[PDB]
Amino acid sequence: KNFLFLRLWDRNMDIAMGWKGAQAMQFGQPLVFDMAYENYMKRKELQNTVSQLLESEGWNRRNVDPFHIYFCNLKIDGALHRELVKRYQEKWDKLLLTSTEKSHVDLFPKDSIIYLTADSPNVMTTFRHDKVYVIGSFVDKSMQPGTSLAKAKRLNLATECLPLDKYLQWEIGNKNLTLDQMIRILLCLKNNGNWQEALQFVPKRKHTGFL
Amino acid sequence: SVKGLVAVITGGASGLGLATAERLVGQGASAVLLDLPNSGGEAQAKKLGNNCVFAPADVTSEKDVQTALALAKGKFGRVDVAVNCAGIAVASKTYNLKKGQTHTLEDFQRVLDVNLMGTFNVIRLVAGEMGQNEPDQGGQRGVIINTASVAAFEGQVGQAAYSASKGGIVGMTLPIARDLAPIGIRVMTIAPGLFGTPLLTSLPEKVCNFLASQVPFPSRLGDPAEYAHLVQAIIENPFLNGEVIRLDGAIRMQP
Amino acid sequence: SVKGLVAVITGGASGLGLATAERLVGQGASAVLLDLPNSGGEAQAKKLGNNCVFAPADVTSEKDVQTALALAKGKFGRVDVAVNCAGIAVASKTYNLKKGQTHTLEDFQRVLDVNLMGTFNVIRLVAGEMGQNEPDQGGQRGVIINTASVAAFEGQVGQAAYSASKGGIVGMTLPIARDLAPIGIRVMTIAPGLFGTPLLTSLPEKVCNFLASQVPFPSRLGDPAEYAHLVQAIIENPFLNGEVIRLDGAIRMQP
Amino acid sequence: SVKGLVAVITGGASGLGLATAERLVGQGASAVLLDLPNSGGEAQAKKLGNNCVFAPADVTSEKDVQTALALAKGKFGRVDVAVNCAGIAVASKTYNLKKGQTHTLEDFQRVLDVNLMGTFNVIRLVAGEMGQNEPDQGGQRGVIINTASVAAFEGQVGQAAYSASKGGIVGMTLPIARDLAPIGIRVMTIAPGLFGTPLLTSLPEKVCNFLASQVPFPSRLGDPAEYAHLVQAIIENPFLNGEVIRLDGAIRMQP
Amino acid sequence: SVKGLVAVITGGASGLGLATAERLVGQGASAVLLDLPNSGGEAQAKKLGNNCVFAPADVTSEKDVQTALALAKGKFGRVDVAVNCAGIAVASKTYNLKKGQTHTLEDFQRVLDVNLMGTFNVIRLVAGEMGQNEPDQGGQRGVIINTASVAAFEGQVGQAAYSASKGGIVGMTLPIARDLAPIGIRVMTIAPGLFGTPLLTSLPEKVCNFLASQVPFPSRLGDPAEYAHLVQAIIENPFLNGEVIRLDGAIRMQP
RNA sequence: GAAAUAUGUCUGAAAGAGUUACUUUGAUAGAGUAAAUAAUAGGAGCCCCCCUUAUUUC
Ligand SMILES: NC(=O)c1ccc[n+]([C@@H]2O[C@H](COP(=O)([O-])OP(=O)(O)OC[C@H]3O[C@@H](n4cnc5c(N)ncnc54)[C@H](O)[C@@H]3O)[C@@H](O)[C@H]2O)c1
Ligand SMILES: NC(=O)c1ccc[n+]([C@@H]2O[C@H](COP(=O)([O-])OP(=O)(O)OC[C@H]3O[C@@H](n4cnc5c(N)ncnc54)[C@H](O)[C@@H]3O)[C@@H](O)[C@H]2O)c1
Ligand SMILES: NC(=O)c1ccc[n+]([C@@H]2O[C@H](COP(=O)([O-])OP(=O)(O)OC[C@H]3O[C@@H](n4cnc5c(N)ncnc54)[C@H](O)[C@@H]3O)[C@@H](O)[C@H]2O)c1
Ligand SMILES: NC(=O)c1ccc[n+]([C@@H]2O[C@H](COP(=O)([O-])OP(=O)(O)OC[C@H]3O[C@@H](n4cnc5c(N)ncnc54)[C@H](O)[C@@H]3O)[C@@H](O)[C@H]2O)c1
Ligand SMILES: Nc1ncnc2c1ncn2[C@@H]1O[C@H](CSCC[C@H](N)C(=O)O)[C@@H](O)[C@H]1O
Repeated sequence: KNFLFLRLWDRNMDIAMGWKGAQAMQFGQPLVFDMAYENYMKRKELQNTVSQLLESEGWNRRNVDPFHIYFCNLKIDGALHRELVKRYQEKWDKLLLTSTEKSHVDLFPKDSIIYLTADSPNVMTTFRHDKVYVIGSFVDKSMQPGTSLAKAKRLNLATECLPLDKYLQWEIGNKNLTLDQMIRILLCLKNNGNWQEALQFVPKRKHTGFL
Repeated sequence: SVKGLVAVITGGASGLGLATAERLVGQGASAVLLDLPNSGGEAQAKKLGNNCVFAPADVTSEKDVQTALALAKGKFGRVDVAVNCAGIAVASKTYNLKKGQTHTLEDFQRVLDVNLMGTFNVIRLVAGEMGQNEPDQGGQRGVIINTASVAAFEGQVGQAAYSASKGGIVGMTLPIARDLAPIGIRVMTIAPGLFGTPLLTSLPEKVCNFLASQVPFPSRLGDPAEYAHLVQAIIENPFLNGEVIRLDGAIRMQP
Repeated sequence: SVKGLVAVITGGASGLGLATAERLVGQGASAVLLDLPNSGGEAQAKKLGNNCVFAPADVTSEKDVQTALALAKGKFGRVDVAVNCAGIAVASKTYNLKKGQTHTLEDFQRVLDVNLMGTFNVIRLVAGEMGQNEPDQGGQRGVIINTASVAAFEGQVGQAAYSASKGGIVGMTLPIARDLAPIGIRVMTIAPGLFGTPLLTSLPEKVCNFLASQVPFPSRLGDPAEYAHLVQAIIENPFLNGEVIRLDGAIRMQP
Repeated sequence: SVKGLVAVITGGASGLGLATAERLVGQGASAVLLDLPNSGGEAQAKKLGNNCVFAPADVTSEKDVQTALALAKGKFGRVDVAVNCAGIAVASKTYNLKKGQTHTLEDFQRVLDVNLMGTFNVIRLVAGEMGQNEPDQGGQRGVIINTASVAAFEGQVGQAAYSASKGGIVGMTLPIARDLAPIGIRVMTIAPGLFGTPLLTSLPEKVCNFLASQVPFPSRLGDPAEYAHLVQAIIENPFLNGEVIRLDGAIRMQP
Repeated sequence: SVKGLVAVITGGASGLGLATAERLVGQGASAVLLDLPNSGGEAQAKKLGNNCVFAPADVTSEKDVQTALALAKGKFGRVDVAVNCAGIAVASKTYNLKKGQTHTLEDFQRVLDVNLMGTFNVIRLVAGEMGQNEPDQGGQRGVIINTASVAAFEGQVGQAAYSASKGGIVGMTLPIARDLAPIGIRVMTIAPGLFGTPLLTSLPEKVCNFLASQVPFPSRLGDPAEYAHLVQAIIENPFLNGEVIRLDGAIRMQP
């Protein structure tokens, strides 16, 4: 038949995602992954954490309005950075995200930072487009409740949690969600999506249905 | 409106030409689909109604286009508009170092013959057939609407021949707009971007979703009805001449 | 169909703006002639009818445009379209060696302020109002049609400031079409050629007749009704975005 | 050969202007860096040699440009070239619905005044000095080379004001090329793409690296020495006039 | 510098190609004049020196260009630059109502084949030949410089086929630049205006004087030496790619 | 003092759909090469009950 374009769609898709991420780095909304929980995580916990960060940044890279992901407090010599570099390889220096050793409090006004943690009492009414959301990268196999909060309060930041029960019938399950799930939820809320659509990324085993 | 206007539409059995013919016939005009014999355009002409006729022709052939124009004149006695929507596409790299593969000359030649030589052949013959029209109030005897592509400006990899033909159309839009100005014929060109026609819809749905996302706004593949609407707007406006209109939704084709 | 659409037309008390307002109001749309207090646009608003109102504003001033937009929102509740037709023309050579006269920076600054700065100010202040709207079936929240000139492509002698402002509009059509693409606001531009309107009163009558004879086809000054027709066609078509359309009649301005 | 010429380079204390001054002085010509007093161009004038001098002036102020041109004439008694490279860049979205933030008009006015109004002020005030020159054997009295951007053709998101100013420069290139044609001054524009100069200090490092990787070939940030080389080539070619040259490396920007 | 480079110049036996060959060989390069067997190019190749060799080839024929490039490799061992200066012109109106005369399709096809198809054939074969070259310090394996005309942008009456071919070259300049970007071949286009070549010298002195008066500056027919200078400047600049340069002296061809 | 479920991408009896990196892809990339995934919250003896961990019924 007659073909208009060469079959080079993967290269073109990656290039377009790069262009969009380059624009987002300038005019996008910051999203922070606070890499400061190296002490708590074990070896396998850190392996997932890195894997979930990879999947999350992949989801945000393909969005229609990508965030500007910040990897704040990412110690250069720590195991988080080591594993991130090992996993990304030559791409770690081409990723369009801000990876910085300075705590998020050093990059944004303290009045525009909300640390997302289920242990917080305040619920996330609506997704605000003038705020920064801090998603503490973590995997709590050995539960240490009030960690992300305790550190959020230590830094003197506001805290919030997703309205999981207000829109779902959780019954029994772990309220904490994987970093990729959280970023997908926040990308669905950032695109005029209602909580019903946003919370569809929760695992089905954790809830019987919506309310 | 366009009531009583007779339009000769090349490539009218599919995609943009078919949409143009549909809109013009539905607005009360007359259409003469001018496509290849095996284009299945007879069914489209039958569906459109009595105001529409089908003439099996090859734009690259002088005799076939002459016969199509003669059929149009016999059926309707007048040609008031021409729409050169007949074209083909070919994607191939000028040279691939890794594969050691070089662009074939036959591909380039046939792309030029269909997209560029056929367009000019139809333009000249329909201009000849439009000189017999009595000038209207404004002295205008007809409107010729070519169809370039945004490639003509920012063609991608592997779009050398297609971009060459479309750029030729864009370049020759104004010389012919001045050639036929004494006659009163108007020559315009439309450079559509990504449009939802059989040229792209046949691609995998992932590819089509990507192409849709590429458009800044509207974030979707173009609607052939929009091309027909632009063609009608060009037909109605007497002061649109010798210009190329990018109907692409702000998309600048990616490298 | 443009029934019910609310259009804010700047410089709508004269020439192209008034023609656009007349055509839009004549088809059910609402109009807000955003014009200078002394332009006598209130009489034109009264003539047009109740659907049209007059906003005395200077586009170079933020407060005046804000007041006009507030008036439009209060009267009609929406701003579904914007037309930037408010501008001035100044003819002055860059440097005249024989007469030892150098273009005054004041004239250049004034021309830019009225044309380019004014158009950008209107665009930026109406983008908010059009973004508070709710997207229709297709995501659109409005359309903006700027008035560049063919002086932005082939400018004549003693036309440096005018060409600078119009080239600025032409260049910034696409960046602004990409800034507002997420919202759904289309941003088009029209580069009219020679049109019969008060802007040509400065030129000598013999020069005007010569220029009108120089248009390839139709060999006459463009009718403002044709500019209004093109504006309406741009509003109707949802796939025309980030593009400049030369409504000049194929005239290319020689030195 | 460019030996013995005198070139007034605005914004010559940094980036492309400094590279042009370096190349011209090394080739033998004189140089007058017409940069801001706080730009630290005096150090560059000392480093370049006795041929080059530093003229502290603001292109947006007529008196400052007049004083700088008078200083150039006093020191070297001739002005054969004028290189307008003085400009600034601003990245701000026209409207940000999500944040409810609209482009400030002061930013647009600042960018326009610095780039477009400044370039025209320099052009008009140096055309007087270049009109006193005795015409060369070919009839040329001087060359004015403006600096534009590919943003003038396709700007990206948050580039409305910069794109407007550069598009104004591009548009007025030809009108001024025709204004000064009788007195033998050639006006040319250069539209660089991405270059490794302090102007990219605002951009994030990863954004700069990505944009550099996105140049088809050479796939890296442009070298200011290449801009200086093209400026010299324009100076040495008497048949280049009223044209914009995209020195971008084939990169076409995207939103 | 251009010392040692091997340049394949098509249509170098006469006109702009001959001027380019003269300048390149004078600077120390090598030249392969690729023109018609009955063109007198053997005498020019003998005159230029041992560095210049004439290869009789028809650009529209793949075999002839392959043989010419093989001869170039045998004599000089490589191809470092290509200059597509071969082309013809035709004067013919699309349709003359008074004379009842229609443009011949043979003339359009012949002009297309010689200009656009010939340029593409040479471009692709030269890309194949130059891919084998080892990348230089900047990674560049060669340069390709096409000749367009201002007919591609501002075409005149009775210039449909020439304008179509030059517009095709302008359109394909960027797609081929992106095709060959990974290899390292730079593709550029030059759009000369009026030049004192046999294409114009053979005309009567009256029309030549008129044309010399038409150009705003320099008020003369272009000097082929200036085309050669621009070609050398393009060869020397490593960051000029995928761009069209109008070397026409600010003349905009009137209808 | 007794009872519960308790899948770090999701779904699950192995497996399927997803994730990351590199392939300039001739129309099946509808894919290859390499990362990540092979004790179901942490560990033990042998699916089976044992303590701890986050919830929840008297
Ligand atoms: N589809 C797009 O997105 C797109 C974008 C830009 C430009 N274009 C151009 O728009 C035009 C419209 O085509 P389309 O998109 O509808 O594709 P299409 O294949 O549906 O339409 C092309 C039509 O041309 C006819 N045709 C082909 N060769 C012919 C010949 N030699 N003689 C007579 N008829 C012939 C075909 O039978 C068909 O009816 C084409 O020239 C296309 O290249 C298309
Ligand atoms: N007249 C032509 O043929 C022609 C050709 C090309 C472009 N244009 C452009 O088209 C537009 C239409 O102008 P026209 O031809 O109708 O001339 P016009 O003078 O009739 O229209 C210009 C209008 O702008 C208004 N205006 C000027 N400054 C204003 C300000 N600060 N605030 C508010 N209103 C202001 C005037 O009052 C007037 O109503 C102008 O921008 C003109 O430059 C005109
Ligand atoms: N940097 C790029 O890649 C790029 C691309 C396209 C265009 N440009 C244009 O090239 C020009 C050179 O910029 P650059 O890249 O060298 O960055 P730069 O900041 O080094 O150059 C700007 C220069 O202009 C001077 N300047 C600024 N405002 C001035 C004023 N009001 N009066 C006098 N001097 C003033 C500055 O002191 C500085 O020397 C700018 O006009 C820029 O817009 C640059
Ligand atoms: N003369 C101008 O002012 C002007 C302006 C714009 C563009 N051009 C283009 O510049 C180019 C140079 O033309 P010129 O002005 O030197 O005139 P010219 O006639 O001297 O150059 C044409 C050359 O091409 C050769 N040639 C023609 N057909 C050939 C073929 N099939 N195979 C091989 N060689 C062939 C001829 O033998 C001749 O040497 C042409 O392509 C022309 O279209 C010229
Ligand atoms: N229900 C919820 N509400 C808000 N943030 C949540 C959440 N579930 C997960 N997150 C986010 O996802 C991250 C990984 S979950 C790890 C939770 C751990 N207890 C802690 O101290 O944070 C959390 O740190 C938090 O940023």
